[PDB]
Amino acid sequence: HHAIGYVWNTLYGWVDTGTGSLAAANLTARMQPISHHLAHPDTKRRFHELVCASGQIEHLTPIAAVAATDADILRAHSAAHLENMKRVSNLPTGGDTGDGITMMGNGGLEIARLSAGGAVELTRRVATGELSAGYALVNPPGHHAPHNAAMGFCIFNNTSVAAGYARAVLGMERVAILDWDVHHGNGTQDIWWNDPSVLTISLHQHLCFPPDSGYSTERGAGNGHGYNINVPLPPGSGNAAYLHAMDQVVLPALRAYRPQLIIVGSGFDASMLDPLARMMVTADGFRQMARRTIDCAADICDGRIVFVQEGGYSPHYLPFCGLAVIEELTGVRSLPDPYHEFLAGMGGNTLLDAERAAIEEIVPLLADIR
Amino acid sequence: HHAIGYVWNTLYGWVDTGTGSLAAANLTARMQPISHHLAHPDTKRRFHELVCASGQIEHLTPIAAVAATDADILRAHSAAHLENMKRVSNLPTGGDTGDGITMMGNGGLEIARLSAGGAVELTRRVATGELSAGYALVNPPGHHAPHNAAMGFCIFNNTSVAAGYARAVLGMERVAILDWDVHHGNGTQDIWWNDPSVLTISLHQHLCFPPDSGYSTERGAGNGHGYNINVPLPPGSGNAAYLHAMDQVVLPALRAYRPQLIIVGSGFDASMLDPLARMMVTADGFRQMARRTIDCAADICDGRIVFVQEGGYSPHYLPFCGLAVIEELTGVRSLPDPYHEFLAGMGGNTLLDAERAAIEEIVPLLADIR
Amino acid sequence: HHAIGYVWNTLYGWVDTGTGSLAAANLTARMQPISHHLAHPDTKRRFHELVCASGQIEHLTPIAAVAATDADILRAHSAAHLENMKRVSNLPTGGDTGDGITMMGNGGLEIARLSAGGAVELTRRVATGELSAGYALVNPPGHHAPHNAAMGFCIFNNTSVAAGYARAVLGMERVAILDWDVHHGNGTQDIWWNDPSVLTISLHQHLCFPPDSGYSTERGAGNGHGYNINVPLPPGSGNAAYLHAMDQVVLPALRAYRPQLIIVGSGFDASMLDPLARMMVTADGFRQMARRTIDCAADICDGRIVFVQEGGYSPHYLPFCGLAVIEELTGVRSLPDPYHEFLAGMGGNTLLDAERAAIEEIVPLLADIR
Amino acid sequence: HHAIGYVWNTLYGWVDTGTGSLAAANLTARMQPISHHLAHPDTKRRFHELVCASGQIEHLTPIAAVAATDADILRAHSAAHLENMKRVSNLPTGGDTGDGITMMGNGGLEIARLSAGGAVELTRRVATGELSAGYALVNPPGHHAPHNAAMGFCIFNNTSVAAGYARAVLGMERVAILDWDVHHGNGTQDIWWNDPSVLTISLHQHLCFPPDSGYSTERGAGNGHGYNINVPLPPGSGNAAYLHAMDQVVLPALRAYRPQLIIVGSGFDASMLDPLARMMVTADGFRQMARRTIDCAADICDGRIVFVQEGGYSPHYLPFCGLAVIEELTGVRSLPDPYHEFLAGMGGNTLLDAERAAIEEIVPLLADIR
Ligand SMILES: Cc1nn(C)c(C)c1/N=N/c1ccc(/C=C/C(=O)NO)cc1
Ligand SMILES: Cc1nn(C)c(C)c1/N=N/c1ccc(/C=C/C(=O)NO)cc1
Ligand SMILES: Cc1nn(C)c(C)c1/N=N/c1ccc(/C=C/C(=O)NO)cc1
Ligand SMILES: Cc1nn(C)c(C)c1/N=N/c1ccc(/C=C/C(=O)NO)cc1
Ligand SMILES: [K+]
Ligand SMILES: [K+]
Ligand SMILES: [K+]
Ligand SMILES: [K+]
Ligand SMILES: [K+]
Ligand SMILES: [K+]
Ligand SMILES: [K+]
Ligand SMILES: [K+]
Ligand SMILES: [Zn+2]
Ligand SMILES: [Zn+2]
Ligand SMILES: [Zn+2]
Ligand SMILES: [Zn+2]
Repeated sequence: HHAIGYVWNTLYGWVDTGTGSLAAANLTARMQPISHHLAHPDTKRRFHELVCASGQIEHLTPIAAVAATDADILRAHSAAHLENMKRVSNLPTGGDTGDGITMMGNGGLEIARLSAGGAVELTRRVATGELSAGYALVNPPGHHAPHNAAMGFCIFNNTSVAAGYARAVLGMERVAILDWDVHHGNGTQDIWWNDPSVLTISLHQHLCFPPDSGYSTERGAGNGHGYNINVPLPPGSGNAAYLHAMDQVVLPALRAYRPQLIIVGSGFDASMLDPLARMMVTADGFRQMARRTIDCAADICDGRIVFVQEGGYSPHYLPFCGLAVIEELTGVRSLPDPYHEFLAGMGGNTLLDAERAAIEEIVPLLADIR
Repeated sequence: HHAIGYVWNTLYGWVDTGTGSLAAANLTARMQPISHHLAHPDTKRRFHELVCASGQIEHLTPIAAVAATDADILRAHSAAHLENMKRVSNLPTGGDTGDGITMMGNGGLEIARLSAGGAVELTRRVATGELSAGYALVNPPGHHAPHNAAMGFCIFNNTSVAAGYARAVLGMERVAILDWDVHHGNGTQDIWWNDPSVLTISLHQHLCFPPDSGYSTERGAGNGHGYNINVPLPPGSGNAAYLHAMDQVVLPALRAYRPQLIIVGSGFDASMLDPLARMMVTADGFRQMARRTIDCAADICDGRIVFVQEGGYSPHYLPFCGLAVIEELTGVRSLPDPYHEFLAGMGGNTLLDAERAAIEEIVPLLADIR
Repeated sequence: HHAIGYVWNTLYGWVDTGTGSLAAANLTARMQPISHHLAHPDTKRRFHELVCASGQIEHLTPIAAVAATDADILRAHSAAHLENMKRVSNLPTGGDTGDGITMMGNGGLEIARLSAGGAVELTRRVATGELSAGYALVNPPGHHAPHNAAMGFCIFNNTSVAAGYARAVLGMERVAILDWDVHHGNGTQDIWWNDPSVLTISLHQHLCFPPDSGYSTERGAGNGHGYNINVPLPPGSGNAAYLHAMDQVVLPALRAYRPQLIIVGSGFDASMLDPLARMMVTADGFRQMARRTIDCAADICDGRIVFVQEGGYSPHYLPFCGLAVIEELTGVRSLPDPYHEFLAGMGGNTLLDAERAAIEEIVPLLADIR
Repeated sequence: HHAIGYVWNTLYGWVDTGTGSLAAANLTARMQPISHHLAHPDTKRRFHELVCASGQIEHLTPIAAVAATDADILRAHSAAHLENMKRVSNLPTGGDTGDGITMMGNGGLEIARLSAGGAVELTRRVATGELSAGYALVNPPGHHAPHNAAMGFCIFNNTSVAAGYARAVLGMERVAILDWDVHHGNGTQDIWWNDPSVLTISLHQHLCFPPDSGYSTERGAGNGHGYNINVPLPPGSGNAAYLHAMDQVVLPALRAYRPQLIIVGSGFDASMLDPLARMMVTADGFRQMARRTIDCAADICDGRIVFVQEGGYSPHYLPFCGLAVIEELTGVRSLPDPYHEFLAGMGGNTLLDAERAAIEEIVPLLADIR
């Protein structure tokens, strides 16, 4: 069976990231206002528009997002957090979600629900066999939000809401979340820390964000011990490092675990041109990562694979990274990466000793995935 | 003596970088138009506005840019190149300067002259002793433009026009250009390739831009052999690498050479948040680099040091990198880097073996600087 | 029958309006570059996104644009004009279409075809009875482009291509084009000047654009004499003037003519907040204009009415003006105009003597519509 | 004597107008966020940059803004209002100043002081005879702010702070404020309502903003009765109406009153391309208005005239309207209005009966100015 779901909702493009760069604009600090916050929604909107203008949309089955219910959110998060998000969204303007950085407008909860709900909807339709696989191009992102908070531009942990749904509603015994956003998926790690029924894997730049998080020694606890896998990589890591990590750690971990569904936290902030990390992945790197993961799903869980958008901050280049992943799902490879030659000469295509050793640190942990 | 020159001209902020991201927008390639090209002038304008709003401007002596004459430009470039820039600027709209990327509007030559002329003016006033040092916050940048072309957003090689002026007009026997823009200063290298009277030093990310350029083996030719020094560094290099390069190579090179004037090609594209390179320098790193270089000038050439803006593409963070350099010139350290704590945990502050070895490759070349 | 067609194509939002305000940026004239040209595609894209986010899209039947063929374009335009547009679009960076203002990128002809083609495809589906009515939210606009040229941001005359198709392909004897864009539809007037089989009506601000065009004395020629109707209105005209014009001139003209299809050139540049005209129409005014025209179509041509987007330059307010028209097509009135109270106190709601007299100048021309 | 003062402060360009269009962005109302609020500071910054790039700055004497003190503000406003602005600015992310529209960031009071202070500092230097006249290009604007509130984007009433200073500190008996911003100067009217020592004149579009304000019957009270003059004009009024108003009402009022200083509230929102009003004034119209008013000052108060920026919302055209006024102060007429021919054919250059009659309503009030 072949039918590829695609979720975009207009409101994903309407997320109000404010007038600051990262934190808010700040006169006393002389942080001048700017039109486009680093996380501004235009970056992901440009990905969507390229999906359409490239003609990939003709090969996709558009899937409507359905708002995550309170019950949906509560499988990933605390009632206190949900209540707090209702509270801040109910406030006449809106407010600070808690961390002095992640902000939500009046009614911004509507978009957070549609983002988590997009992941849930696609998960449902893939799990049932209506669809063979899909891509949920959601916004706001999810992977930093732990059980009890919003964090790092993330209100709810979209992939964990989807996993929680696959577990509780669809009765899946084993789900895997593979997160290749360049930042550590600390939220996802936190949510499933004590839980072996969701294998949580994060490839990331070591200590990029959050600080003091994502070490290889963070392995879960209790019955969940061994079912969280962090793959911290050095700044400057490129396609060779990322593919070595896939071949040596990620794919073996998935094969050992035998998930019934694979959810990919699909960020493109590891790209060669991203401002918010120092990695060197190209569109062709993301293509190969996607191909490998989709083929793994075909081998072990009847092709059941759901990509969910996480971060990525190059409005110029992210659309082509994203499109490459979409093309691997559809099998219609109809547009070149126009940056390919320009970026290919910059490097990242040789596995450096330091990169190899960082990856090899994780291989002995594979034996504890029962 | 203490009086610090500062050059900003309104037109530096009016450079038309077009509607593309890097190359032009391109419908057949599905490269969607965007408001801010990567090189858009707002990044450097925000630096200027911070110089003003921080109160640093009160400690600076504002210096008017004076348009570089044909004679000024001809000390760095060919008559053919100048003529070609007149031609493309004279064209009813403007056009492609030659490389399919570096574009100039009708009348855009006016800004190119004022940019090179800003560097010249400041060089004159520092060399005479009217000023002790300065910063020319110019735009468009210069260091990629070789003798016979425009390249990499550079129309004229501003620091080489300034050096050419110090040589031919002021009669200096020895000038040094230290380029710490993250990209290789191939233009500057080309211009002075056969010439020992201008020592050309470039610290850069190896093969970032241009491709196949900036190797340690590129050392000049003829009488100039030994008077070009490339310090290619690996992606991910941070403050520890950059300061080791300063201490082991740059400062010893300058001391060996005994220039009568130091010109710094001062880019901030090595910053932790730059999209166009993969380096990890913070505002505090640039501060220490500037402090070291200014102190070296004080020791060897009566404090005669002229900073000239090159690249840097983070409108968020570049202003604070720049301000740190301005503060080292003025000695008035009145504003924190508000990103300091956020970026300090990401790393780059330990000298990695690979970084150390890349730097040590250049140390044996120091003996050939007579 | 009730089924409402809606045409949006991603590329409508990708039209490259450049870096100028109206004409190009110009250094010698000191016209500083700006991110958003007055005609920037975001204004119409925001209308589309509101159609979606409001939930109106759920009550619409989305219709794919199909590229206008050469044969389609030739029913409205000269082979020389078509050839010239192919030429300018084929040029490496595109070029000037002829008038020193209307520019097209490399491949920009693709968007011009999809814009005219969107109008054609909706016309076909309404005429055939598949749909009862629709709105083609196209870009670039059309009504300034006469038979032999591009003009006023218009490459092809979309409504005249659609009328030409209804005439030649669908065999309609009588088609009406009602143009309420605030600028004179000089292109449409020119194309059908000698032709009584397309009644052309233009309500506009007198002499707003083009200059020296849109006088009441411009009435067609030969067999077409009496089948062009200009309704020039004074600056400051609001809802009362526009509705008086509809009731006294427009609707009687349509009833006299008995078209088999009504095409509306639907601009919103007559809005209270438009920079490019001085009129005072509110979303409620456009609503009433749309209601009247749709009801007229129901009375005289079996409800066959096709709206085709023309101008409008308020990204803030145009979406609400547009949405009001969409709501009158769907009959689902689910969102208020949030500017209603703010704009309603500004006036325009009383028929001034000068406005009344301007309208009454046209009423004696109604008797010559046979 | 001839020396023309000019006030620009970097922070005038840093006013955070937020992410809405006019009111804040609003998800439930489906008011999508936008990069440039209507009142965004770029419009005035572009005027400043044109003053520089045109070379007018070379003929001006740059004057540093000095922050308005509490004592300065209290000559125009209540202690409650000042205290409230301190409060809202002291709040962690700032807040709503009272009217649900006029917002101020944390520390935004700094800019409000520098704006009122810029007007004061220029007034001082002109009154004292150091300067003959000047232009204070301030932001935020002032004329809507009455004694006890912020309103219509205005935190403090800059011209009334300057008048209060001329009265109390410089001991002037009679000051005139002439406000040609297109909106009614209700704040200024309120502040001096009972006071004959400040003649307050407002030319505006009738009922544009505020609603139900600016009628000819609003004439002051007590000893101030007859010393407030409103000239409400109809939508569509252009150069002919504005110049007739100057010749019939404004200039005679000033001659009758014999002020010792004229302060002009200089908005350009009456321009032909402004989104926030429906008037037809061109740069040449503003030029003639400025020429007349400066010549009047020369005749009656030793040339003592201070222009203070109010509104204006066309980033495209406002700079040229502003430059024309600057050119009349300097007497150096070195740049054309590049929109002149394009806008001159649109009209406004004939005095319509309705415009004439609106103006003539005010002429009998001239006899009560003693
Ligand atoms: C802390 C802190 N303090 N300040 C002052 C600032 C400006 C801080 N940055 N927070 C950040 C910055 C970036 C991210 C990116 C997340 C992502 O891409 N996820 O996948 C998250 C949080
Ligand atoms: C080649 C090529 N081909 N294409 C298609 C593209 C998009 C190309 N990029 N060119 C570039 C890109 C970046 C720079 C930065 C320079 C700098 O920061 N200097 O200090 C220069 C040239
Ligand atoms: C001519 C000319 N010459 N110059 C110098 C300039 C600045 C010119 N304006 N061109 C324009 C300006 C506006 C429109 C609006 C069209 C619309 O809304 N259509 O319905 C069209 C052409
Ligand atoms: C009230 C209100 N309510 N609502 C709902 C809205 C959208 C409101 N507009 N406020 C405004 C709108 C424009 C101005 C222009 C001022 C200027 O040019 N000064 O000279 C001031 C206030
Ligand atoms: K787990
Ligand atoms: K990750
Ligand atoms: K050399
Ligand atoms: K360099
Ligand atoms: K006709
Ligand atoms: K019209
Ligand atoms: K008064
Ligand atoms: K006024
Ligand atoms: Zn991320
Ligand atoms: Zn660079
Ligand atoms: Zn129009
Ligand atoms: Zn105003």
